[PDB]
Amino acid sequence: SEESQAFQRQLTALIGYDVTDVSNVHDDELEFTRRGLVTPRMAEVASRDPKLYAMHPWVTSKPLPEYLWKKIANNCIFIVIHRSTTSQTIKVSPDDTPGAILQSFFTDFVLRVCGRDEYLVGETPIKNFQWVRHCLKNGEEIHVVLDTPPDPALDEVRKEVSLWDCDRKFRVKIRGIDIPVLDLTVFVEANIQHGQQVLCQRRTSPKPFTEEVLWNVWLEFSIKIKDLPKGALLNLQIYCGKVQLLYYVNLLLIDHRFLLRRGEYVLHMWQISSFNADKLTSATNPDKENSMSISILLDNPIALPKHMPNQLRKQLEAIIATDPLNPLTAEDKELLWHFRYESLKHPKAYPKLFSSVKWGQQEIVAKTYQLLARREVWDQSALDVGLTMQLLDCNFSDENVRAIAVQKLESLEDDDVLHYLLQLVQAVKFEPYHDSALARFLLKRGLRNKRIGHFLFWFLRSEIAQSRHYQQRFAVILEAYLRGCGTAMLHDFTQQVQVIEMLQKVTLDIKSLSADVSSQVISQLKQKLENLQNSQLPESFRVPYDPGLKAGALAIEKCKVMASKKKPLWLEFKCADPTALSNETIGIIFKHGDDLRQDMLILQILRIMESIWETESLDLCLLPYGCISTGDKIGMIEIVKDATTIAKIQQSTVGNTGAFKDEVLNHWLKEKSPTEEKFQAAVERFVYSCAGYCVATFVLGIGDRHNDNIMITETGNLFHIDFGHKERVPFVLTPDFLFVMGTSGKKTSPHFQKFQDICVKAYLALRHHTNLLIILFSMMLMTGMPQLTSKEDIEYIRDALTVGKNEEDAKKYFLDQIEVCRDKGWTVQFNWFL
Ligand SMILES: COc1ccc(Nc2ncc(CN3CCN(S(C)(=O)=O)CC3)cc2-c2nc(C)nc(N)n2)cn1
Repeated sequence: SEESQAFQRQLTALIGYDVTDVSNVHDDELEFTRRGLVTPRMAEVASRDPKLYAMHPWVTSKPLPEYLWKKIANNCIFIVIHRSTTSQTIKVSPDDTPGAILQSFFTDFVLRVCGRDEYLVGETPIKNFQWVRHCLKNGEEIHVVLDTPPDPALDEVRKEVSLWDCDRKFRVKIRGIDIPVLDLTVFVEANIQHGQQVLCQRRTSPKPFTEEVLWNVWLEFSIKIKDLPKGALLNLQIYCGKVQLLYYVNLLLIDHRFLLRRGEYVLHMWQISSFNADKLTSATNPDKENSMSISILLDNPIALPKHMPNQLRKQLEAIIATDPLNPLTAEDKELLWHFRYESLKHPKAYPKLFSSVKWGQQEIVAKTYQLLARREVWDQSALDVGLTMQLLDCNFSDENVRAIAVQKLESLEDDDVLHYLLQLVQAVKFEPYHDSALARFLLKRGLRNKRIGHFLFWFLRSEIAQSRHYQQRFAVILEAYLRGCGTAMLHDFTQQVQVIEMLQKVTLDIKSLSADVSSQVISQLKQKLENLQNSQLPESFRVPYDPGLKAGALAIEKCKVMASKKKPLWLEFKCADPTALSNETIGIIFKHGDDLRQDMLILQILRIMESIWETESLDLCLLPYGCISTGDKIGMIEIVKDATTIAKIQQSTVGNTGAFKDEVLNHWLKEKSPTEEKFQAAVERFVYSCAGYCVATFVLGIGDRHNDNIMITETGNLFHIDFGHKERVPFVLTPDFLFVMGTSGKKTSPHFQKFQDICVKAYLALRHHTNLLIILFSMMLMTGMPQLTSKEDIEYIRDALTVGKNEEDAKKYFLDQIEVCRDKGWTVQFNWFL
């Protein structure tokens, strides 16, 4: 109907890509994927409890850490409950279920966290609600309101010849290449591929490079048609010449219906700007009028069916015992495959084991599926995310192998999904087909949970906007999601897209008026911001990086354009919630010109490090602020309240010179403390903050930073910013940081001795997750950071995390690192000036 068509116009606007479109396809896969996702969509929409879905109790089921236990008033917490305005505080024990606390009060209505769309409902103890764990973390009082539970009717949705019996060698005709606009010899290269593994390869003869080049030649491969494994790609590449890769493109050999690929294809190609997610894509270049294209012929009803010695033991164990960046040699691979069944008893052998399979060999693949048919130990094992992630990366392309990882993901609690969601979304870039267990998993987990679903939207939306390589796929996943989240959430997303689009318009305009930063330009900002205040910016919108917060009208006076050379918008909003117990504005930086996905990744890895540290009862008070990529080169950043940079603290005392002074920071910290209890706690928070950032930035290899890119709160919380962008330094430990701790150049201190004692505990704790961090780091680089995609860059983290080396020796490596920051002093900061 037409009702279905205005709604399609709406979905398209929410995604920021026209799904129904067919200008950039060469088959029906994306359309097949839309239909195939209807079932998982509906099966989740129908089965989800409408009551718990409307209130999304953000609950964890982890042990409440040792650091938050011994910060309690004897198994009792104070919850302040609010009627109209006035309130009654109630004593409550960590085990008191929410519905039972209502009985404790009444001596149906629901509890909603004052100021937020966050509910304390369902059958979990209150110590298992993240909001509560946050209040304790930041030593604060749990304020809640007696509210009427939201109507689940708002969540309602608008109801809508066998291949193995073929011994032919694989051939492909290269008709030629056409380039609209342009002397050096050119050739086409053709690969049969599975993952990264090039199974078989063929070049053509080099011809003179002109607007059109024709070959009309058959390329016979040595691989047989029956040996082609599902997921196999034809990778066509074009070099010229000591040569250079110019354009590349890919084609699935076995399509989504299990059929061998036949007929004519006129594929549009991508240009090189090297492990890249993009280099694996089944998508062809949309830019018809500017791009190179290859023309090919396939002629081969062909569908695929659906079917020890002590030293060796030691050699095998040592192979299982290595990191995921250690290259397996031929001896290793031949050993793993032979001792296949021993290797299946060890969950950690799996990544290595399935990297030992020869996929260009039908009967070996068959044997591998028999091996998966008998995977009892894997199916029973206690889930490791690091092992699971390893099997969803680029090294694996077999749908069944990848499906054993997704299987393990099914058992993740919703809280743990949010922790890994970003990388899981990125992991979709390694799936051969648009419809996969993983896609379905994300699809349903987002549909089951309003929070996961919120972030899924922005994660996918972000990729759709700044990746031609995967927009089509993600777009199909997002449409499938939005068709299930419900009119309630669809309307939230709408307002949010409305706001960021309006803001971008203002940003683009203001950027043009500048060159440094004027003050009359700020008047033109405040001008156009008022122009939007009535028509037609919606009263209130959810904050993309913090979906609990509803932001209302702008604080126009407080809005400015930043001193940066990409002119970000410093913005502040009223909180739209009348029940909000404060008057603090919501501070958002709105930035155009940088692709923020990179900052997203680092900050997410930072949250992972936190949760890792929670398992070891540590807490290092990092500030991984909100950061959402919302469009093509636009996003928003959470402004951390009461925070100034290190550089500005120097730029104010010493002056705009550069002759830095040690004392300045401690004095700065003292001028901001009401008591000595509030100064030492502030110094204490600096002891962790700094130690947290020191460790983390060193492992990630982003430690060496300009001191204007490090900020501090007035409560002692140090934190790095702007992960967007000669002799070296590991991290940033300056004589002013060391002053706060006590040291004066070459001494020790009551706190400094604790600094190293917290750093090492932190460094070694991350080291217990070497595998996970390695795979996170690599996926970060492969899917999010194309500027640094060499093997040299990934092998940094092997050195940084000191693989193989035992604990005590690695401790000494880290202690040496701190003792390089002592040696270097200020020669780091100083050198940036010119
Ligand atoms: C990835 O892009 C960005 C951009 C900005 C930030 N954050 C900040 N960047 C710079 C500053 C320093 N700033 C200089 C300009 N002046 S001015 C006169 O133009 O208003 C304000 C202070 C601060 C931040 C920043 N970042 C966060 C996350 N919080 C806070 N409080 N501050 C992080 N990432």
